[PDB]
Parts: sequence; C-alpha cells; structure tokens
Amino acid sequence: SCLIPENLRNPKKVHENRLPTRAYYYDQDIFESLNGPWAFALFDAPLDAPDAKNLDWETAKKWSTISVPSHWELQEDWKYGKPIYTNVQYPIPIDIPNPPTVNPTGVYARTFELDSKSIESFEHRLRFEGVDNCYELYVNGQYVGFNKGSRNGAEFDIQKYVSEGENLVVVKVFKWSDSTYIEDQDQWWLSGIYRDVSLLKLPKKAHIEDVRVTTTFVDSQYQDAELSVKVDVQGSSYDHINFTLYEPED
Amino acid sequence: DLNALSADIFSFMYPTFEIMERWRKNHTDENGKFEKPLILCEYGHAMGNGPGSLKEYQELFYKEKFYQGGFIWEWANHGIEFEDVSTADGKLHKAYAYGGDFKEEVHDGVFIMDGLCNSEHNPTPGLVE
Amino acid sequence: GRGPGESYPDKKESQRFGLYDSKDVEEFVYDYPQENGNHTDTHFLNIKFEGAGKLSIFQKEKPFNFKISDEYGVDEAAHACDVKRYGRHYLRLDHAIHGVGSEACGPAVLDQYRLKAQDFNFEFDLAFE
Amino acid sequence: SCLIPENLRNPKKVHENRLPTRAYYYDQDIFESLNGPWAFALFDAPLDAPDAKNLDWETAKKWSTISVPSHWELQEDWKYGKPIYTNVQYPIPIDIPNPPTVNPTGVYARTFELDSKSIESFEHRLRFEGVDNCYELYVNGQYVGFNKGSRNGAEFDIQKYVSEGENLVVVKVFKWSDSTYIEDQDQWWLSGIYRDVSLLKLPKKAHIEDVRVTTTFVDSQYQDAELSVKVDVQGSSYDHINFTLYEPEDGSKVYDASSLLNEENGNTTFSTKEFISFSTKKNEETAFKINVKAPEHWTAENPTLYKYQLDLIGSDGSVIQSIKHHVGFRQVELKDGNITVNGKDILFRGVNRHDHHPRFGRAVPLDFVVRDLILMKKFNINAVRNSHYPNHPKVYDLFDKLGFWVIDEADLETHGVQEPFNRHTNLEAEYPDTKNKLYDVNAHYLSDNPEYEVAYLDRASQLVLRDVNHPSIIIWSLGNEACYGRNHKAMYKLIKQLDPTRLVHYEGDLNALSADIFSFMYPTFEIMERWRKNHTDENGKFEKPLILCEYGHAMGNGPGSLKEYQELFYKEKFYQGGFIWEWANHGIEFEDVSTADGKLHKAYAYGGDFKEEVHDGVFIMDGLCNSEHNPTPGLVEYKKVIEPVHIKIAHGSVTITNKHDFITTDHLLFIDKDTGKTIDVPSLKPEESVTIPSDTTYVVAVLKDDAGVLKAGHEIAWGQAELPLKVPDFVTETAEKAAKINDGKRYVSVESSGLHFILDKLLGKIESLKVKGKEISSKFEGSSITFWRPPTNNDEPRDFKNWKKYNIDLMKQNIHGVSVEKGSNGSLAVVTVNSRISPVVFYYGFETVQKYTIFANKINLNTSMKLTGEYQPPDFPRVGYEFWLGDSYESFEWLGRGPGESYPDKKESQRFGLYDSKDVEEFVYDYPQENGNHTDTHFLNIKFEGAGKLSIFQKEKPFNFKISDEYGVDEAAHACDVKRYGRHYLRLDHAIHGVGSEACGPAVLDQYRLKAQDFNFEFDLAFE
Ligand SMILES: OC[C@H]1O[C@@H](O)[C@H](O)[C@@H](O)[C@H]1O
Ligand SMILES: OC[C@H]1O[C@@H](O)[C@H](O)[C@@H](O)[C@H]1O
Ligand SMILES: [Mg+2]
Ligand SMILES: [Mg+2]
Ligand SMILES: [Mn+2]
Ligand SMILES: [Mn+2]
Ligand code: NA
Ligand code: NA
Ligand code: NA
Ligand code: NA
Ligand code: NA
Ligand code: NA
Ligand code: NA
Ligand code: NA
Repeated sequence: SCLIPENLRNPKKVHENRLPTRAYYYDQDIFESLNGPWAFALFDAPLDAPDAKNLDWETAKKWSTISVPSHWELQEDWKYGKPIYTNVQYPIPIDIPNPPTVNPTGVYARTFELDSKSIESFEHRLRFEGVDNCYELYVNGQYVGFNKGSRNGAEFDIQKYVSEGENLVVVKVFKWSDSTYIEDQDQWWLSGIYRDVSLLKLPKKAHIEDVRVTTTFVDSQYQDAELSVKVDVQGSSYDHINFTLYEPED
Repeated sequence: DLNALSADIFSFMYPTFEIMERWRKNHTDENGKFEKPLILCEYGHAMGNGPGSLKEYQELFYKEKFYQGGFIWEWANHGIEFEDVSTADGKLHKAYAYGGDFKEEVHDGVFIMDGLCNSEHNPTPGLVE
Repeated sequence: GRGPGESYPDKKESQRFGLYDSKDVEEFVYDYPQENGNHTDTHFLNIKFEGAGKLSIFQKEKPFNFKISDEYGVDEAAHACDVKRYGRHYLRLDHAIHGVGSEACGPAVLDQYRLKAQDFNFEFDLAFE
Repeated sequence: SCLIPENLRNPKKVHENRLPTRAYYYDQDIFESLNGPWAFALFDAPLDAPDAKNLDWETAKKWSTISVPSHWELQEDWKYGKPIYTNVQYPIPIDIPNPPTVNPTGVYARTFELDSKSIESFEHRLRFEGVDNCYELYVNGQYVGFNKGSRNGAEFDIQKYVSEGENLVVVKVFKWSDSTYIEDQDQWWLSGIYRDVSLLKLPKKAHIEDVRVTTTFVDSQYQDAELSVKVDVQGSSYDHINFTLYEPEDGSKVYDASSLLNEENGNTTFSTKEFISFSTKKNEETAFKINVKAPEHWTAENPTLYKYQLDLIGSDGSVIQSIKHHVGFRQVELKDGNITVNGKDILFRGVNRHDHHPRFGRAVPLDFVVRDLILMKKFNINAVRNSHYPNHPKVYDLFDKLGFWVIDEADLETHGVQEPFNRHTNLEAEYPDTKNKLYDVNAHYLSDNPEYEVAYLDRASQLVLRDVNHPSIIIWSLGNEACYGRNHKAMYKLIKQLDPTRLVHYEGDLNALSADIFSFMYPTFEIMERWRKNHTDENGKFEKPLILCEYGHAMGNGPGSLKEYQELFYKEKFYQGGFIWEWANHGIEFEDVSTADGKLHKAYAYGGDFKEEVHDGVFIMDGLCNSEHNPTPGLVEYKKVIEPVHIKIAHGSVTITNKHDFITTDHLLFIDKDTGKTIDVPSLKPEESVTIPSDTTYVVAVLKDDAGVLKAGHEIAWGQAELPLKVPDFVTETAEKAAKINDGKRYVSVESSGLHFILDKLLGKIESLKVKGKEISSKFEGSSITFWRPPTNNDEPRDFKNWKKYNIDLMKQNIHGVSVEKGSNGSLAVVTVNSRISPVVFYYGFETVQKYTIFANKINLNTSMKLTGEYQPPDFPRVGYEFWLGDSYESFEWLGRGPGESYPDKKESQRFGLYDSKDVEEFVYDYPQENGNHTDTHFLNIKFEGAGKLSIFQKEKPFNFKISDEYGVDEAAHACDVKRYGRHYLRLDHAIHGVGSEACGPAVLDQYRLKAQDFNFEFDLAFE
C-alpha cells in the first residue's frame, strides 16, 4: 500500500525522535509561545502536500493564515470543512491498520528569530501540547521527527537544526492514521494543532530535566510523612541542588 | 476489565440497582470482607430532561461501604454554535449543532447533547438536582 | 409548591417548597426541545389577569402538576429557534405525569415513578377572585 | 466643612507623592501583577472607614473578598449597589468644590511577599492603571500618598515602607470628590479599582525612567528622516546606552488576538534583522539624533513599524535594562490649513469609542478591545476617538499595529454645570455655530475657575506624557463639553510645550483660540457650509480645517443620511471627515421581568432599569454596535458610505476611483460578479481613476491575501448598475369561468374554481381570500390601510410627538358605499369600496377608493387616496396594507435590497439581489423599535407549505415590506418584552418615512420625509 505513507499505517511508529516524557512544569523564562497566525494550506491527501525538505519561507509566506491553536473544522465560514460527530461507529472503513488513502493533510508554517547568544546559552526544544491526529516536524528544511497521540504532549530537540536569525518551522498534520482506531471517543472528530506550541530555551551546560515528588505516611496513624524528591539533572556543569519547602496555605 | 485482572478497582457504567447488588454479594465473602470496591465511572446519563432517580443511586452509595459513589455522564452538551434555518420562522438563528447539522455521511445525532450543563456550559435542571 | 424551576416525579427534590412568582424565575431553555416546565407537587396555583384579580386553582386531597406556556411544535423542533409560539398562553393542568428516568442510556423510569395505566379520579376547583 | 475630608474638597490636591508621568512600557520582568482577590469592605462615608494607620492584615483578613480589577457596582447579586446612568445632569448636588457628605467609601486590602534579596536588588513601586474616583494608599500601616484622575495612571515609590516577608497594601477608594465635577461624561457612574494594579521592580543603582521617540522628515519631499531618541536614566551606576533599530515589517502584517496580546520577552530574541546601531559614550548625554535613509512610512492604511531595542549598559558591559518597542515613521502637521500626515491631507473615517463591556463596564479585558478594533477594520474604519478619556495604556500598541488615526482625549467633562441653566431658561436646542454662548455663562464655575487650573493641567500632563510615543496618536484633545475658559488655554500651552509634534483639538473652543483644528458636533450641512465660507478667504485659503468630532448619532434605527455627509467630505478640502457617535450601546446585562411573558429574561439595561433617582434613559444606547458589541444595520451602512474605493457602473462602463489616502488598489482583487471572473484593473494611486468597458452589472472589490486582521476574500468595496423595475411575466388567467357572486346584506362573496373571496362591507375588511390553497386576510384594527410604526429613537423627540398629536395611530376607515359588478375583460368580478380614512377627533383624511379586480389566479388592487380637510399633519410614518398570512405560511423571498433591512435614508449598503428569508439572521434591536422593512422591493414571493407561492408586486414603482409576528413594540422596553402573534402578517407599504438622526442631530432630510399628500398605487396579488 505505497499510496499511503508507511508511518500513517504502522502502529509501532508511535513517534520518531520524541524526547522521553517528563513531569510538566510551566516556566515563563523557559517557555516562549509560538501561538498566533501561521501559514497554512490544506491538501486532499499526503501526496498533494509539498516535500517539506524543499519548502522555503518565501513559498509558504504566500499561503493563507490560520491561528494556532485552533481546529481546522472550526474556522470562519467553515473554510476547511465541518465537524463530524460519531459515537461508536468509525467514520472511516475498518482495515487495520490502514487509514483511508484520501486523508486530509494540513501543512503549517511560521518563522521565529534566534539570537547569536541564544544558541550559545540554551538547548532549544519544540513542545506541542496536542495535535490531532499525528504529524511530522521540520526545522529549516530538515526533518526533525514524527508523533502520534492526539491529547498527549511531545518535545523535540531542535539544537542541531537551528540557525542564527530566521528559523523555519513546518508541521505536516494528518487527519487519519493507524492511531485513529484507538481514538474513537464519543465526541466530535476535529483536527489540527489545537493546543499550545512552545519554543523551550533550557540552560545548556546543565538543566533540570525531570522531578519526582511523593508524600508517604510513615505510620498507621497518618501523622508524620516522608517527603521524597528525586531530580534528574542533565549535564555535568552543576554543583548541587537546594530545596525549600514553605509553610502551608490552608 | 470486568473482573479487574489488571485493575485495582471494580467499575460499572449505568447499572441497575439489582446489578450493583448482585455484584456486591458475589464479591463480599462470608466474613463481610471485600477485596476491591465498586465505583460507577459513568451513571445517571444527563441527556436532556433528567436524569431521574439520582436519589435511589445515592441511597445505595451511603448504605454500603462497598460502593464509593460515581461520576455522572456528562459535564456539558458538546453543542457547536452555528446558524440554523428556523422551522417556525423561515429565518436564520444562532443554534447549537449536534450530529446531522453538519450533514455528515454517518453521525449519531443528539447523543452529543448529554450534559448536566448546556452547550454554553451553564447549569441545567440536571445539575441543580 | 416546588420551585423555583421545573420538577418531575423522579427529579423534584432540589426544588424546595415555597410560594413562587413566575416573574422571579428564568425559564430554562433546552438545547434539544423536549418536555419541560412542569411543576410537580403543586398545592395551589394563582393565575393573574390584568385588572381583574386572580384565578385560584387547587386539586382535592392531593397536590397536582402544571405547566404554563405559549409554545408548540416541540416534538418536531430540532433546536430552540425551531419552537413555535401561539398568540396567547395556555394552562396544562395535570392530575399526574410520567417520570423522566435515564433510558437514553441507563435504567428505565423506576416503577414507582411510572404513570401506569389505571382508572383516574380527581376533583379541581377553579376559584375566581 | 470638617465632616468631609480636606482632600476630597480641594481641587488643587490632585495627588500626594505621585511620581511624575512617564511614557508607558510594559515589561514582564519589571511588572508583577497584584490583580486577584482582595479583602474589601464598603462604608457609608469616610468617617465610618477604619484608620488605615492601625489596620492589621489579621483584621482585614476577615472581610469578604472582591476581585481586582472590577467595579463595585457590577458584583454578584449587586452586593455593593447598582450602576447609575446620567448624561448631562450631575447625580449629586452642585456646591463646588464639595462632594456629598454621604460618599461611598471602599477599602481594599491584600498582602504580597518580599524577598531578602529583592529589597537589595530593586526600587519598588506600586502602579495603578485606573481607580474611580480617587484614593489614598497605605503600605504596612503607613501613608504613602493620594491620587485623583479616574482614567489616568499613577505610580508611587514604595521603597521606604517595604519589609522583608509579608507586606500589607491598603487602598481607600472614594466615589465622589471635587474631581467629580470634571468627570461628568455621558456614561455609567461606576467606582473602584477597575484597572490593573502592579508591583514594579526596577534595578536599584540605575534604571531607565523615561524615553522619548520622535520621527521628523528633514525634507519637503518626505523621504529622509531624523530619528530622535532621548532617554532619562535615573541613578549613576551605568556606563552608556545602546540602540538597535530593526528592518521594518510591512503594515500588511497578519495579526490575530493571540499575537497582538502576546506579552512575552526576557529570553525571547526580539529581532535579528539589524538596520541601524548606535552607542552612547561614557559620561555623555543619554540622547541622540540619527539620520535615517528613506524609511518606510507609518500610516493608518499601512501601519509599518520598525522594532527597536534600547539597552542600558553597565561598566562591566552587561545589560542592566532593556526596552523593546517600535518606531512609526510619520509626521503630523497643520499645513495650508489642513491636518497633514506625511505631506498628505487625510480623511477621518472615524468612530468614538468608550470603554465598555456589558458585564464588566469600564473594566474591559484587552481581549475585548482587540475584538472591537478588528471589527472596526472589518467595516472600513480608519480612526478612533478616545471619548472622553485615555484608555488602558496597553491599548495604544493595538492602534500602532492595526493602524488607526487616534485622537487621545483628556479625562475632563464639565457638562453638568449647564443643566440648571438649560432648565431655568427652558432651552430646547443647541446648534454648533451658536451654542458656545450658552456654555460661556457657566464657564466661571470650573473651566474659567483658577482653583481648578492645577487639576486641568494635570489631566493634560497625564494624558500626553503617558502616551507620547505612539505613532497612531496624531491629535491631543483637551476633553469634552467643559465650556471654554483660561484653564483650557493653560492646557494648550502646556501640551505644545510637552509635545510639539502633534495637534490640539477642543470642540468647546469654537474659534480655536487655543486649538489647532475646528470641530463641530452634529451640524447641519447649512451650518458646515457657512462655517467653511466664513473661514475661507478671497484667495481660497483657509487657516485651519473642520472635522466632525461627533456626527450621525447612531442611536437605534439609523443613522440616516450618512450619504449626504460623505458627499460633503469628499467635495471640499476644508472638510476632513469625522467620527460617528458612538461605537457601541452601553447596555449592562441584567434580569428583566418580561411584559409579554411574566417571566425573567436576560436583557440589556439602560437608565431607569437600575432604578436611579435621576437618569437619562435610553441615551446610553447609541452605538453602531449593540451592547454585546456586534454590528447593527448602522455599522453595515457606515461601512458602505466610507468605502475607500468607488465603483460606478453605467453606459457599458465600470469607473473605479481609488479613495484611499496612501495605499494603491494593488492588494485588491476586482471580481465581475455576473461571470465570476476577475477584472484586470491597473494599479490606481490615491485619487486616480480608470474607466473599463464591460457588460457587467455588479462588481466587487475584495482582498487578495490575508493582511492585518482581515482575511483573503474580505469585501472592501462594491458597485452595481441600476436595476430597472421589470414586470414579472406572471400569466393572468382571463379565460371565461362562471363565478358565483353574492352581494349580501353585510358580506360580499366571490366564489369560483380555486377561489374564495369574502369582504366585510361594513369595515372594508377582507374576511378571507383563499386562492389555490393559499389564504390571506386583512389584519384589521380600525382601518384596512394603516400609517403607524413603532417609534424609533430618532422619531421620539419630534416626529412621534407630531404623529401622536394628529392621532395617526387611530386612523379609522368609514365605509360609504360598496359597488359589486360582474367581470369584463377576463376578470371574474369587480368590487369597489368607497370610504373616508380619517382618525378620530380630526377633520383631515383621505377620500379613498379601493378597487378589487378579481381573476381566477390574481387579485389587482387599485388604491386611490385623496387628502382632504383642515389641520393636517406634516408627514406620516408609513402608508400601506396589513395582511394576516395563512397557517401554511413558511418563508419568503424577494427581489430588491438585502440581505438586511433598508429605509429611504439608510439603504445603499443593501445591494440589489434575490434574497431568501431563510438565509438571513433578522436583527434584534436592544431597544425595540421600527425594524425589518425592505425598501425598493421589486417583487415579493411568499411561500406556503405545499401550495406554491404568492407573488406580490407594485405597478411602475418599487415598494416596501415587512413580514413578522411581532407586536407591542411601542411599549416594549427590552427585546424580551416583545409580544408575538400565533401567525405571521405582511406589512405591505407604498411608502415609508425616513429614519434620520434627530435623537441628536438633523431631522430626516426633506427628500426622505413621507410628506402628507395624495396617494395612488396599484398592487397585484398573483397566486401560483
Ligand atoms: O453518552 C454515551 C456514553 O456512553 C458511555 O458508555 C461511554 O463511555 C461514553 O464515552 C459515552 O459514549
Ligand atoms: O449622546 C449624546 C452625546 O452628545 C454629545 O454632545 C457628547 O459629546 C457625547 O459625549 C454624548 O453626550
Ligand atoms: Mg464510546
Ligand atoms: Mg455629555
Ligand atoms: Mn433547527
Ligand atoms: Mn423589559
Ligand atoms: Na467517535
Ligand atoms: Na459507600
Ligand atoms: Na454521548
Ligand atoms: Na424536539
Ligand atoms: Na454623566
Ligand atoms: Na475633504
Ligand atoms: Na448618549
Ligand atoms: Na419600545
């Protein structure tokens, strides 16, 4: 079935190059928002979509814009189709793990600016809070990776692909995939980058990757407790960690 | 996972009292001990005028230690705002869409409109009850 | 009777007893038009006429049910805007009414709330001020 | 007067310890938000309020909370009172400068945490973006200061009072003060901390306090420009400053709510595309001037901005502080008697905008302001007037980026001083050329009062200094309706001193003795024209131009005659356009008991609804948009008349004229709507035109690509060829069919195959007309031809008075004779009705002849009406028939103007086409009034379920119609009060009175008035 791309019909291809999942923490100093208007075009199926390895900003620049985050079935004048409601029944034929060959494909593009010092100071990532159904990601005409799981997040290391000045982000989003079979909630079928997109700037030489906090009572009488804090630090250039717990607020 | 072979909790959706009660008795031993409790992950389907008999479910919750309550399906109608031609008027009006309104090949109609709150996320008599 | 909102045999206990005025109440609009606006366990009903006092209505020995509206075509109405309205109001004065249940997905109206087929006997007074 | 505190009754006590005003810049790293829940208590008057020098957090902690920012008259269950609406009249007694002794006092309290290091690292301030009316401020039980000026901001140094750990902020807010007298805008009276509160943390040893950016063209040819940057640094511990200017982003930039509101900086790399750099040297002036090579002009039509970064740099070479903002290269001049931007004499396509939200009042979320502005751009607006005070400081960037010509106005209205005078002297009308003499007599109380000079100057100083770096602001305004006096001259001197780069406006200064512009509100054309001629010399030169700071009062159904104003704007160089009053109705959401229902409904409140002692009723409901800030037919009409491209189709030609000020037509796609194929239109500059030969009837000018906040395909302008009235080719059945005719005692009956016609001879009433399964009958109360409409807001002051006086609503038809004869030229029967149509109690009326010619499938109705009798009314609201439609009635369709309502002096935005009732959302007025008329109707089709259609048309002339089920509109105060019948009716009218703007402004113009005269018209009722 070569008229439908391999990654859309492979249940094991859950992601390509996605960073391991970590506990979520929003930090104003690290999270830069990439929400706003993006260049966007819709295509009948993947084969009509441009090869992102050759897509310039000069070319994409000329497309209509859509605002991120939003669903593409919920636009002014229903420009890109309408919502579909199914409870149980799949809105596609069942031929596991194949999606239909006719498979609405949305391509998103925008740019962001990077400093001379920024690339020296920070490890750069892209974080997508939710994209339905799945997508491939390109930076500066280069393939970064792939992802499935519509209501899960995803982070990707961008450091290798990044340049001083203008940077190009292109996201190819597909409506159906092998994943559709396991996403059949009794709800509206809706597509697109429907959650936040962020550029993360983490300190380069060393930074906090993951944290784990548990509270366990030592006792049958639920009084004294053990507070356990486990931190996974990434990189060598650090000395130690401090922890300060504050008086409670009722 | 009905028998919780790989879960820590028993869970039913929309059961009758008879069905809740049989389950309890089959999982309470001679001592009065049970190994796992029952929750209703979904009950009292809140579609339209209703749900009825939330009272009788609650009586059951308070009465037995085996029952630890439940979660109503659902918080709010999934209506989407759109423009509908009125059957009464011949004119265009703001309305809330469910299956069929966006002219789907296949759809499940009003089944998306099953909340304690309406499409605009405001309380219905269901939530008041 | 029960208020300020609607009440039904198996969905009424949140509506406490009191004296209620139609003017103080925002009538609830369902997203999908259906049976609404009944008041159960009504002790007495006063209907006010401009410059002519009131008409008091009560049922002997047992509280009653009522609805006052100008609406029709609710069955066929797909959305709120599809609901037709008469040029005058009507009183729906009921001895009894079927419960509401959760049968769209779940148990039927429980036995003690079903309006079962049987003989009916009831007396009303229409008392004019 | 010791029972009222000194500071509340002292006009000179404008503030205590307030820091000097500086240019506003939001910085995420410096601004910490103190918004959220605060402890709050309300007190009857100041003397009941606690001494803040002794108030603990432990004590305040126990109070109820209110959320900041919000008004205290807009709380859950109206906990702390209700809003009060006054237009002119003060809601207090006048005893300048004393407020009432009973003076609602709200005390606010919250805490914030301070670090050990924070006090070492930073100078700490408190900034309040707006508090109504005035307040004293305490930190840690210590008095910090005092402030007045409700829509101005204020900063206070907090460093001395601050402690490590828990800090206590207490704010005592008073509703009335000496300041109230100068804050009497036509709006809701609302109180409290209604805008943001922030804790500022500035770097301690040295920091950027103020910045000043000007762009001046070196040249008569508006090419090279001098960019001047002056920075005021506070403290010694810095080396120099750096400035980086970046390559421009064209004004056609795409924006949305999300990107406009994005506030992120710090680690975000501002821009990379460097255009120019500059550095100061150690120990030298922290200011500079640089020559810029032919920069991209900023304009409202193309708001091109150059981003910049300003860095304060320490001895070690590190960045102490940054400011990231933008430069707009533009210059405003009074040149050859015109307001000129970049050499060009511009046109204001403007609107007055208050801060208003239907639930939050003047505490408008930015999200909602963006909503307003996007909508304005979508309806061809290019200018905004900040009536009548500055907005939230963050709004001005939106103007810069979206492109609006902005009049930023001082928070100063004195109107209330006039009211007793108006009443004492029984004053009926004010006129723009003459009215300033009425304000002159009361000026001494405030605007000519030397005790108020400091306050007036402060409103001016605060206005300018906060907003001085926004290229979109081209005019400073001294306030609104504050008479004229020495204080205004003082304001003018100060502003020119502080900001030489802009022009000064003040409408109350008729002769612009201390203003740079002439300004009228609601003038007639005669009045505009006289002024022009008296200020144009023999050479054709004028010294200053005229704008209309307010015109075309948009209250309710209206405004009428925007067309005739616009013709004047384009015709004379002396007129530079104007601003509609107002952007949106000020309705507040509330729960109203329905007059139709006896039940509770959501409605929008105006004066009287919150049961005020004194109020000004519906006068708050005067917007182009409704209370929910959505377009009314007023806005739809405005977009058309101000369209920046003219498209005229006549004589096999399309003439297209570019009516922009700066941009070409190149971004527009011109479509021939008859074929759907584009017309190749050359690039047209401002004022250039082209004639293209074409067979077309209908041409549209639309956006090629997404630009600004507009989408590809958005309609900017359009034109149509005039459509002749074509008689539809309906075929009348003239075949000889026998007909049963019964001329009874009272009722006349005509029965044939597929036909049943019954007329009541006593009344002139069609009891029933049933042709081929379709039924109509007369909607009859008194007369078969009626004249009444539910009065518009514009009808209320005069026309309604007249119509009511002449009993037009009580017109009666008195039948004299009915003639019945057999058909002749193919007709079945002729029924002729002779009557007088005349109201009770009056002589005047119409000798009327109604001739019904009945065919098998058609009814011809010829109406002759001859006006007779002494003491006649000047005009009528309308004249026509009312029919009940049968139960089968389902929808309608018409050839004419649409999709929405149209009236004689408000119709040109509704283009000709075939329209279906089903495709149209009928507009609901906030205040129920005349609506839903369709003028210039060629024909009307009424569809009946399973019985085809009834086609209606008028001979030789287009007609008017409305189809509804509504009644009781006259008495209905709110939408929910409107009554509805169990069936629909057709209002079929020969003619209809215009709409005008007389609630405030000119009467319906003569050619739009339905003048009293004879009427003669023929209708066909053709049944399928
Ligand atoms: O309202 C019907 C509901 O039925 C439940 O069984 C299901 O878990 C829900 O997702 C929803 O489909
Ligand atoms: O709607 C009446 C309006 O009248 C104008 O004279 C005034 O400037 C406006 O602020 C408003 O009062
Ligand atoms: Mg399901
Ligand atoms: Mg005023
Ligand atoms: Mn509908
Ligand atoms: Mn009302
Ligand atoms: Na589904
Ligand atoms: Na339990
Ligand atoms: Na459902
Ligand atoms: Na229905
Ligand atoms: Na006022
Ligand atoms: Na002009
Ligand atoms: Na007003
Ligand atoms: Na009215």
